[PDB]
Amino acid sequence: ALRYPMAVGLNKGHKVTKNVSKPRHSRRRGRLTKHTKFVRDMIREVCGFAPYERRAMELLKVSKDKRALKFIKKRVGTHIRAKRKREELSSVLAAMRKAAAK
Amino acid sequence: LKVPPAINQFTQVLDRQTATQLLKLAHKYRPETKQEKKQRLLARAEKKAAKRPPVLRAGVNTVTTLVENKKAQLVVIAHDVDPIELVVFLPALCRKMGVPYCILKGKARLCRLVHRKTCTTVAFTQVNSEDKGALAKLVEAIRTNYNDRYDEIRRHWGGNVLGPKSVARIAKLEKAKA
Amino acid sequence: SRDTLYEAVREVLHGNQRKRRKFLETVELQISLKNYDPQKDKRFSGTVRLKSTPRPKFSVCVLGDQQHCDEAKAVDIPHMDIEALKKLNKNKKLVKKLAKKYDAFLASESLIKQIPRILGPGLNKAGKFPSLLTHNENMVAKVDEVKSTIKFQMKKVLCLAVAVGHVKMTDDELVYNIHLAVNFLVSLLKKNWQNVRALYIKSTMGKPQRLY
Amino acid sequence: PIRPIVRCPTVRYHTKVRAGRGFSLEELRVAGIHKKVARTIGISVDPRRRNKSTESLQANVQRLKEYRSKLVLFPRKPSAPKKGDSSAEELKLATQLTGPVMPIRNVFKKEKARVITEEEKNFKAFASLRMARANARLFGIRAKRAKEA
Amino acid sequence: GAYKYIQELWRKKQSDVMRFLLRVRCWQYRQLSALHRAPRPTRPDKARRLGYKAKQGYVIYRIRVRRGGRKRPVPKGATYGKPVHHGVNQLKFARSLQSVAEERAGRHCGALRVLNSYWVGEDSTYKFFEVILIDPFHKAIRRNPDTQWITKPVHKHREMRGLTSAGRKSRGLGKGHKFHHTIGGSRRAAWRRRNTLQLHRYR
RNA sequence: UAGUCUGGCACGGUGAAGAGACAUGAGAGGUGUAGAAUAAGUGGGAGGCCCGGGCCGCCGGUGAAAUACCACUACUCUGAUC
RNA sequence: GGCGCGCCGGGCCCGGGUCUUCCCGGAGUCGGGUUGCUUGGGAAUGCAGCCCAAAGCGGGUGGUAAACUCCAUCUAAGGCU
RNA sequence: CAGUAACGGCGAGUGAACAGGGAAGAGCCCAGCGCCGAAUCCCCGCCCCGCGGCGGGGCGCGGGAAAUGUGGCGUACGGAAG
Repeated sequence: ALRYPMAVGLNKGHKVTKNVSKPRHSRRRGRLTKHTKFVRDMIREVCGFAPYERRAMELLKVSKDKRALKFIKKRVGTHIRAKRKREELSSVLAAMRKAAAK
Repeated sequence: LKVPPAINQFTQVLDRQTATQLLKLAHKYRPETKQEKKQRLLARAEKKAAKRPPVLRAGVNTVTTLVENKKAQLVVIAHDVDPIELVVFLPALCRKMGVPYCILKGKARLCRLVHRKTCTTVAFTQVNSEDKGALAKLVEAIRTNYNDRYDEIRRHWGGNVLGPKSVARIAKLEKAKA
Repeated sequence: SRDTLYEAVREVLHGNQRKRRKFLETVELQISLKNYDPQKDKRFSGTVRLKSTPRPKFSVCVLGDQQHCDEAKAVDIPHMDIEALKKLNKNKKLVKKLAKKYDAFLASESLIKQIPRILGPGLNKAGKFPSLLTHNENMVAKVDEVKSTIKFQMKKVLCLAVAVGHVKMTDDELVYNIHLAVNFLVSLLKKNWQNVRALYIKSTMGKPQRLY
Repeated sequence: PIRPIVRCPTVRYHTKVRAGRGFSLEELRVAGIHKKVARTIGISVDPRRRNKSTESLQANVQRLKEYRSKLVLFPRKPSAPKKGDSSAEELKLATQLTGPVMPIRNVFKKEKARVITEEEKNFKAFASLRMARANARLFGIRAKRAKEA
Repeated sequence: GAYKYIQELWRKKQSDVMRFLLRVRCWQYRQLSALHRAPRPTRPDKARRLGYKAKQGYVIYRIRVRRGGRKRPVPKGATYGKPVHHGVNQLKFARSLQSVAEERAGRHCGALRVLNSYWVGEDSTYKFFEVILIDPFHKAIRRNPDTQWITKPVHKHREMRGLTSAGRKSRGLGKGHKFHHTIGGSRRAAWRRRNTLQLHRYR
């Protein structure tokens, strides 16, 4: 049959052939490059960790993972940051275990 | 106070015998004085109106950028930088990138190599063919001293020494039970 | 349920400086765990699908009323009649003789049932379960189930270990001997909470190599 | 300067056309004017405008081709001309322009009386609306139950 | 470039290095006066960002400001009002302690112009801020065509009219749906417009 | 509501005497009938080892896996700490 | 006072289109908890004190608190006009 | 827009914004990342024109600032080199 472009439903609104471009150079901000990855991993080695990072790390050596999230969350603030923080701390701890055997 | 090894590592300074040999080598590859520059511009006109030498790379930014680039043969650091955050990391950089480094006493002494007051860091980027051997016998005795002791340096807390009359009270209490 | 994930699904490579071998071998994977209860209703089973030529070794067998007498006596089908397997189950308790001479069977096509009385079913609690894939693509139709999905048994060691590859199948083809294996280690993964601790991607002759 | 053609947002108004702020850089690019020359020869430039559609683009490219044809350009030193300038014929006939340059009027298409097709009369436009409404509403849990199924 | 290292090294404040450095510096800073001069910036890298150059005419003052909130200065803690305005203890000052440090630096050094301020350590009863001040009549600044915006009289006492960065943060202005109470110039301009009755001559 | 009393967090450190840890390198370590044998066991395994023979074996003999043949993690004592 | 021809002084000796090859950023700050004020802003619009305090395929916003998930839209904590 | 969405012993009262039409219309710069021998800036002393907004030129192994980073290139609309 014939189907008219309607203003309500799933595929609503005025049909137009859309041109897709590159995004602007503003959209790429907060992307890790090799040179600035280097600097963070150097000053990790110089400094170390915060007394709340070490406490959440020695929670994850004993494998109280839910309590590690709950602790990192009540310290840092919200869920998504505490999720990303634990996912990083566990990868630091797994790299230590890669150094444990060799 | 219980001083951390990143700060404390600047109190393990290069010995007097080596530091004299180092400043004797450093004294030949000076940057030109601001009055030395003009007599080089006197020597322009003989082709114009009618091939650049090795110096010490001065400052922290323009030594840091040629430690990361594999362009430093030996990096000299002053032990007494006024805010220490400027220089704390260059031990780590030079070790990781495989640059031999030494720590000297006196940024005033290291700034008298250049023609200013103070200069925190001073690097050897290149030297000449006849002065290769002096740089070679320096890097030997410096790289065995600093870069290879680095797992030792990193775990070494300075300070935590009580006053002499608090120590002398402890020693009296110690021989009072013997 | 999922304790581990992969993105650097690599680092098998440093192999030739380890393995300087000539003779019959088969490389196997050691992959140690923690937190399993061997006393409870906690199960851990499955058969993890590698279609890329791993090697078990056993007492062979091959079933079926196929074109078997032509095709399947290349590697010797010793086709005993399904009515001459009545001994295997009735010579179980009154007799004391291990009457197998067999450790690996078939699951045939051209017949759509195996034997629906108590001789086909009969293999349900003997281990060595007739399961395999030979039917009507007819690609290899025999050695597919040696070159098969890799089998493990959960017991009183609360550990997983399983074969990966043959002294064959170069290191760009034996990186692919875990690729459709570690994704089924997060797929059919039950309430055995925080299992994995060691992922030792092993070349048998050399050093314990770890991939965590 | 010359302002570009721009659709009003928000369904109430999007059947109209305004004067926009300035010509997008990807309209200048495909029209072949530099973004730092455009402003000096009297073309408004917006560095914020995105181009979702190619008709919104192509209208504003043909806008600049008409403008660059209409534009008379004087010599930077009036006694000695340069290449990209106009002829002395046009320079003496050049005049101050009154009101908005190449003004933006809002024209609609002309649809001739056609014979209504046997299907066109047959189409149930109300039922189509009502069943498009329910397909939009219930779709989410229709996918959920089909996933659980 | 070292400044990238010093930037990231100053972000790891609860490290071994920084928790020591901030402690021995916060010691040192208590043993001088409340408003005194530094010969160079504590944080060279941070002053770089906030608009300092290392030429003559750039001055750094180091101001300590007493921590805590603001209590209502009424005799014998008794406000003569309705129970709403019985607030004495738990009131808070609408400007920040960083902006207070800016306005003391500015008020003292009346002939200089407050550019920016940055945190250099805090205590239990004190916060310490190093404020950048510029001499507008020095020819180094006065003959440089990109820093002679401060040599106009419009930028007299920027800290006190609240044009500085810590000052601006108190006014509650910016673009969008959250800053609808400072449309126009500022909080007052918005109030004035919306309460000004516009009696047209024709009506 | 000022004030006062009380609890928590921050400035706020260092040390010795007295537990569970775990990071972490170890050594002891296991008894179901039943088999000739105190089965901590999986992916192996008819084979590999030391002076060419042996070696431990094979089969059955107990049971859904079984003793020689790379290495691992765990559990109950023990045990050193930058 | 203002402007243009030109005499005349000084400086500056400087463009674009396309591929290949590098680089990319503001921290006791965002953010969260609580308290007080403020708002048309309602499980909290803005501002502030104290405690906790980040990330980089991030972060902010998407007028109802929260989890999972696509999508849109900007690039905060430096400055002039 | 609008006495509207919203706040309010949801009482008395309080109360914006987007879209749209105009008035006006204008855009930019650092730090950072990096390369250019600090290529950058302030001030004294002598000479000449000549400045009731103290400026241009010559001259000086005259003095200082500054590698704890001055100037040139360059900033999210991408930038730089070949």
